[PDB]
Parts: sequence; C-alpha cells; structure tokens
Amino acid sequence: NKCVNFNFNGLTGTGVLTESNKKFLPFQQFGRDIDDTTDAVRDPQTLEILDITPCSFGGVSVITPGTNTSNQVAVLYQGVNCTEVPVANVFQTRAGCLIGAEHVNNSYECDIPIGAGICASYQT
Amino acid sequence: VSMTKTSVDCTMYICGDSTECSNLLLQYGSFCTQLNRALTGIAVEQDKN
Amino acid sequence: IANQFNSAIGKIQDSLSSTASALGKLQDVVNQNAQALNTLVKQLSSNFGAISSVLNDILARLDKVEAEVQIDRLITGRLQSLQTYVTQQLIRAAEI
Amino acid sequence: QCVNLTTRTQLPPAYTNSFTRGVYYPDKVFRSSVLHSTQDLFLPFFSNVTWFHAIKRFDNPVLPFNDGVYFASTEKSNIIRGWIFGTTLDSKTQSLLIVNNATNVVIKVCEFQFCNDPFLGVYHKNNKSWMESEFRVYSSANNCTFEYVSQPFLMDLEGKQGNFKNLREFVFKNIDGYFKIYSKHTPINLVRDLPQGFSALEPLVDLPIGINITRFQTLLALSSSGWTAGAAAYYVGYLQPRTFLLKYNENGTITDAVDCAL
Amino acid sequence: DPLSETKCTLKSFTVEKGIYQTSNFRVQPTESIVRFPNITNLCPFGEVF
Amino acid sequence: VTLQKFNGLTVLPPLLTDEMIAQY
Ligand SMILES: *[C@@H]1O[C@H](CO)[C@@H](O[C@@H]2O[C@H](CO)[C@@H](O)[C@H](O)[C@H]2NC(C)=O)[C@H](O)[C@H]1NC(C)=O
Ligand SMILES: *[C@@H]1O[C@H](CO)[C@@H](O[C@@H]2O[C@H](CO)[C@@H](O)[C@H](O)[C@H]2NC(C)=O)[C@H](O)[C@H]1NC(C)=O
Ligand SMILES: *[C@@H]1O[C@H](CO)[C@@H](O[C@@H]2O[C@H](CO)[C@@H](O)[C@H](O)[C@H]2NC(C)=O)[C@H](O)[C@H]1NC(C)=O
Ligand SMILES: *[C@@H]1O[C@H](CO)[C@@H](O[C@@H]2O[C@H](CO)[C@@H](O)[C@H](O)[C@H]2NC(C)=O)[C@H](O)[C@H]1NC(C)=O
Ligand SMILES: *[C@@H]1O[C@H](CO)[C@@H](O[C@@H]2O[C@H](CO)[C@@H](O)[C@H](O)[C@H]2NC(C)=O)[C@H](O)[C@H]1NC(C)=O
Ligand SMILES: *[C@@H]1O[C@H](CO)[C@@H](O)[C@H](O)[C@H]1NC(C)=O
Ligand SMILES: *[C@@H]1O[C@H](CO)[C@@H](O)[C@H](O)[C@H]1NC(C)=O
Ligand SMILES: *[C@@H]1O[C@H](CO)[C@@H](O)[C@H](O)[C@H]1NC(C)=O
Ligand SMILES: *[C@@H]1O[C@H](CO)[C@@H](O)[C@H](O)[C@H]1NC(C)=O
Ligand SMILES: *[C@@H]1O[C@H](CO)[C@@H](O)[C@H](O)[C@H]1NC(C)=O
Repeated sequence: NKCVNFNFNGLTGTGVLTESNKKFLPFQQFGRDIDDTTDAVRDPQTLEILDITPCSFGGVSVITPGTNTSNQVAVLYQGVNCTEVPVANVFQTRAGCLIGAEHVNNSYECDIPIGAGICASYQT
Repeated sequence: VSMTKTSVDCTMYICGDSTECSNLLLQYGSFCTQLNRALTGIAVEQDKN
Repeated sequence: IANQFNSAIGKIQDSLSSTASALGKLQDVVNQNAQALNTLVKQLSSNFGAISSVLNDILARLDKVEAEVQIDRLITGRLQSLQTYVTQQLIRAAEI
Repeated sequence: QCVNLTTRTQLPPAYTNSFTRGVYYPDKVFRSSVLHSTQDLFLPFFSNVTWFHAIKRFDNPVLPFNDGVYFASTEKSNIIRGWIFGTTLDSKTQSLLIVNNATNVVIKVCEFQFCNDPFLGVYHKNNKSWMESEFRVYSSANNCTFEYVSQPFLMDLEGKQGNFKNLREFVFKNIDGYFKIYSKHTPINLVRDLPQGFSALEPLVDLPIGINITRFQTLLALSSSGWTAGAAAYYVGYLQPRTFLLKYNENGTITDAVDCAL
Repeated sequence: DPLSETKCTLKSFTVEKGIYQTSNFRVQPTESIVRFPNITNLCPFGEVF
Repeated sequence: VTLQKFNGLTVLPPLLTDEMIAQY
C-alpha cells in the first residue's frame, strides 16, 4: 500500500503492492495480463499473491487567464487522485485533480476546458 | 464522431525508472515532446469533433 | 403514416437488440484503438537485437561503456515503436 | 553386476496418432482467461508417437534424444521405473540417471559405466509378496557432480490386474545446461491406446546439470534368465520447435491449445 | 511556480489564456524492497574448516 | 459497444460526459 521499487526473484519493477484475490497454480511465480506485462506476483517466502498497481503518474497542466490580465494559476494533475499530490483550494474531478481553482455549484458556459464536464474561468 | 484520447509519458514508455536510460534518451532531443504534441493534438480534437 | 412510422421505429429497436454486427462502424474504432495500444505495449518485450528486453537486466550484467550501447538499441527500437503508434493515431484521427 | 536379457522376440516399430497430448506450461507465468501464443519445443498434434510393450516382450532399445522428448505410459503395478540420458553412455563422459525404486525417487549425474540391458529386478516366489533384488543397471560411477534423493517412501510393487489404470506423461528438455522435466498423472479406464482427450503437463523439476544429451534409455521392472515383465505399455514422441496458441481459463490452467502448423 | 513552468515551457515571458501541459508528475518510490526464496542449502564449509 | 496502464500509457476522459451528449 505504498509505492516501492520491488525485486522478487529478479523480476524488478516499481508500483504499489497490495493483497490479491487471484489464486495461482502451485508452480506459477508471476502473473501477467493480455499485454504480457507483470501485474501480479507470488512472494517466494510467505507464499501469497500480490497485485501490482503501477504507482500513480500523469501530466501536470496549468490553467491560466492571460498573462496581462492576471498571474494567478490553477494546476491539474491529469488522471491523478489527489490523495497522492501533496507528496510533491483542492477539487477532485474525473479528469484528474485541480488545485488553486475554487469549485462552484453554478454552471457557467465553458471558458477553459478541463475534462469530464468540468471547465474553469476567472471570476469574483 | 471521436476516438479514445490517449497520452504517453515517453520517458515511462522507453525508460521506466532507469535514470541511465532517461539521461541517454535526452541525447535524442525533442523527439519525445514532438510525440506528446502530436498525441495532445489528437486528444483536444476529440472534443472539437 | 403514424402507424407506419411507429412500426418502423419498432423494427429499429428490435434490430439493434437482436443482431450482433449493426454497431460495426463504432466497434471497429474501439477495436483498432485497443489493438494499437496492445501492440505498442507488446513492443516493450522485443529485444531489438540487444542482449535483453529488460532494462534492469542489461544494467545488471554489462559495465557502463557497453551497457549504454544495449540501452541505446532499446531506446532506438522503443522510440521507433512510439513513432509508429503516433503515425497510426494521426492517420486514424484524420479518418475520424 | 549385469547379465544380458537376450530372451526377446523381434517385433516391428508400432506407431499411433498422438491426438492433442504433450502440451505443457511453457513458462512459470499465470495467465487468466486469455489466449497466449508461444514458440517452444512441442510434440505436434496428430503426430506419429512410437509405441512399446513389456509383457515374453521387453522393449528397451537405446533411443535418440534430440530437440527434447515426450514420454508416456499407460500402466498398472509400476513396471516403468526411470530413464538414462547422455551422449556416450560408457563412463567416458558424465550422464544422468533417473530412478524410482521401492524406497525413493533418486537422481544422479556421473561417469556411469552402464550395462547393455539395464533394469530393476524383484523377488517373485509363491510367498505373495514382492521385494527388490537386482539394481542391474551399471558397474562404475566415477567423478559424480549432481545428486538428489526424495524423502523415504513405500510404494506398491503389487501386480494389480485388469486393464491399464494409471496414465503418466512426461516431457524432458535440455536447454543451456538446464534439464527440465514436466509431468502429469491421471486415472484412466481404457484397453491399450493413447487416449483421445486434452490435458497439460505441469513443470516437475529443473536441474542445473550442464551436460550434452544425444541418446536416452528407459528402466523397467523385471537362474540368470527366465522371468516375466508384467504388462505395461509406453510411448515416445519427439518435440519440434513450433508455434502454439494456448487458452488459459480464469484459474490459469491450459484448457485447450492449437498447433499453428496442423 | 506553475506560471514560471509554463512561461519556460512555452519559451515566452507572456502566456495567453488557456490550459498548458508541463512536467509529468510521478509518485516517487518510498524505498526498495528485495524478496528471494528462504535460504536453505548453505554449503557445509563447517566440515571443511 | 463492448469496450492508467504500466508503461506510461493513459486514457483521458472526453470534455463532454455521456450525460451531456445525451442532453444535447
Ligand atoms: C520461509 O521461512 C519463514 C520463516 O519465518 C517461514 O514462516 C513461518 O512459517 C510457519 C509455518 O507453520 C508459521 O507458523 C510461522 O508463523 C512463520 N514465521 C513467521 C515469523 O511468521 C515460512 O513458512 C518459510 N517458507 C518456505 C516456503 O520455506
Ligand atoms: C481517491 O483515493 C481515496 C483514498 O486515498 C479514496 O477514498 C476512499 O474511498 C472508498 C470508497 O468510497 C472508501 O471505502 C475509503 O474509506 C476511502 N478512503 C480514503 C482515504 O479516501 C477515493 O474514493 C478515491 N477517489 C477516486 C475518484 O478514485
Ligand atoms: C552383453 O552382450 C554384449 C553383446 O551383445 C557383450 O558386449 C560385447 O562384448 C565383446 C567383448 O566380450 C565386445 O568385443 C563387443 O564389442 C561388445 N558389444 C557390445 C554391443 O557392447 C557383453 O560382453 C555382454 N555382457 C554380459 C555380462 O553378458
Ligand atoms: C533406492 O536407491 C538408493 C540409491 O542407491 C538406495 O539408497 C541407499 O540405500 C542404502 C541401504 O539402505 C544406504 O546405506 C545408502 O546410504 C543409500 N544411499 C542413498 C544415496 O540414499 C535405496 O536403498 C534404494 N532402495 C531399494 C529398495 O533398493
Ligand atoms: C477453478 O478452481 C476452483 C477451485 O478448485 C473451482 O471451484 C469449485 O467448484 C465446485 C463445483 O462448482 C464447487 O463445489 C466448489 O465449492 C468450488 N470451490 C471453490 C474454492 O470455489 C472452479 O470450479 C474452477 N473453475 C473451473 C472452470 O473449473
Ligand atoms: C453546493 O451544492 C451542495 C449539494 O449538492 C451543497 O452541499 C453545498 O453546500 C453547495 N455549495 C454552496 C456554496 O452553496
Ligand atoms: C504415421 O505412420 C504411418 C505408418 O504406421 C503412416 O501411414 C503415416 O503416413 C505416418 N504419418 C505421419 C504424419 O508421419
Ligand atoms: C517363503 O519365505 C521364507 C522365508 O521367509 C522361505 O523360507 C520360503 O522358502 C519361501 N517360500 C518358498 C516357496 O520358497
Ligand atoms: C557439448 O558439445 C559441444 C560441441 O561439441 C562442446 O563444445 C561442449 O564442450 C560439449 N560439452 C561437454 C560437457 O563435453
Ligand atoms: C566450529 O564449531 C564451533 C562450535 O562447534 C562454532 O562456534 C564455530 O563457529 C565453527 N566454525 C566454523 C568455521 O564452522
């Protein structure tokens, strides 16, 4: 339940390890998906199956009014759940997580597009 | 009308967590940013469509 | 005119719910994008004529002045694999 | 200690269509509900498996070994007991012994000076019991390098009657000095042939041996002549490099396969 | 600050109104974990030495 | 129509949700 560099039996990778509900056959050591990428592993000492999640990543995108108008900016961590951002105002979206933008209940017309129905603007 | 927006971090595709490979890939110049400009240009035009 | 229209709408409803292939032009676009993403990830298993396709297993066997030459192969072959995908995506995106 | 077993009538080589047997898990990687394509040394579907009998009949010629091998035995009472693998088979070079006996499975690698008709022999008097008597396989064993023995067990040498009941299947491959065994056991209720049906061999063991192998031989259960080898039937198939598509289910077991060149 | 990241990335002292991609975020690994089978076949140097 | 990965690959959501496309 933390991001770590793992090395089980030379199968080096980096991700979040967590308990799997998969059961391997007694002899199988690694688990792969349709992409032929390792997504599960059985620990070689305490024989149990661990799911590997690729630990979180995404584009930073900066939302701004024009330079002349203002300097203030809001930041989008695309595809990131912001339980992971402070490690480096807040509002989670399906597009990723905004910081510095204020969330409002009123539906204005879309000025700067963000994603998943969300847009941003500069306002009082 | 549209297709799935996709995006790549070129460094995680080519060089996933190797700083050596990351410092070697840097020799090739703008090639990864040119790929991201292309894919983000496909991504925005899905909304335009 | 109403009874003909109300029947024709009923035939659309049944047809879409009955046959597999009617959504073909959309399912094809989902399948081409899945196939291209799958192909792009599979290219990471390819050696490109280097000693290995696993970047850490190159670094764990050769010293730096020649481990760089193997890593340069994988960089070249993977960069060629992204360029093939992005060219396919651009040409497709022009179709869409 | 050996004496030749020349008491055998000449018969021609029997053959059969190996239906879809001899598939094995090609790497130790779990796959769930997916179709996986691989290239490895496999027994082709519908290919001519060679077939042998012990009965009056005792079929232990030296066999080629090349690009790996498949072995199977429709059995009762465990007459098939092991195999011998190497390239000179004469103590000039190291060679590999596999034996199962009335105490243990055992594996050894040595310059064995093997004998010309190697076998395991047994006490068979009118007292209704069977006991080991004759380890008649070799004389010398010099500069040995790999050895293993199982935890000690008891197995039934008892002459169980009727049709064949136990089917064992094995694959033996040498790659880059590693010697790989894969195997499957199943119950069967059938008269004589290799069964139409599908099953995959799980990996049994991998040994870091580092010897060439170009020829193999088989070890069977039996005043120096005149004896009965109990009825057992065994099969050999030779693997070729070929592409297969394997279906894995949600449990990660091979459930069906396709030989791309059939 | 993120404004300076965009100015630098766009190569301009003025950035127009919009949304601008920079610098991919990636969770760093906390520590490095190594796992191998239980150790068993200790070579018997005790009966040598 | 029957329809975040390891190697730097991601999918991004459309600016209009399938609710907003339904509403238009
Ligand atoms: C590897 O060694 C570990 C040593 O800790 C073994 O773990 C113990 O296993 C027993 C099995 O009955 C448990 O009762 C103990 O609780 C375990 N120890 C601890 C500290 O939890 C493990 O079984 C060994 N595995 C193999 C495959 O040898
Ligand atoms: C983002 O991650 C947080 C956890 O870091 C998620 O919060 C959990 O949500 C589940 C489902 O409602 C609850 O059972 C947990 O108790 C929550 N824990 C915490 C710490 O929040 C959150 O749901 C995630 N959001 C998205 C959109 O993925
Ligand atoms: C077993 O039979 C073989 C013959 O089939 C015997 O081996 C031959 O022995 C002579 C010397 O006595 C050699 O010149 C031949 O070249 C050998 N031939 C083979 C095929 O090896 C062997 O001596 C017999 N051994 C016993 C104990 O019966
Ligand atoms: C099965 O084969 C093995 C190897 O030849 C036999 O094991 C030896 O048995 C003797 C007598 O019990 C012991 O003194 C040795 O120390 C054993 N050696 C090894 C390497 O284990 C075993 O006895 C055989 N069983 C039968 C029924 O013949
Ligand atoms: C996958 O393996 C599991 C465990 O062997 C099988 O699940 C069992 O199925 C039987 C028959 O329905 C049930 O009575 C058991 O209660 C199940 N056990 C468990 C632990 O779930 C399952 O059938 C196998 N899948 C296939 C396709 O054979
Ligand atoms: C926005 O609406 C939610 C209910 O959907 C409510 O809980 C919240 O207080 C509202 N915010 C404001 C600023 O009125
Ligand atoms: C298998 O052997 C039989 C003879 O027993 C022969 O008729 C047949 O053509 C052979 N087929 C193949 C594929 O070897
Ligand atoms: C049965 O075994 C005993 C030794 O336990 C032996 O004396 C006897 O001769 C054996 N029976 C026969 C028929 O030889
Ligand atoms: C196996 O065969 C090759 C080719 O003849 C040879 O180079 C190698 O040394 C042999 N191995 C042994 C252990 O003799
Ligand atoms: C030798 O044995 C003693 C006790 O029997 C032990 O303390 C010591 O470490 C051993 N030395 C070696 C090299 O095994």
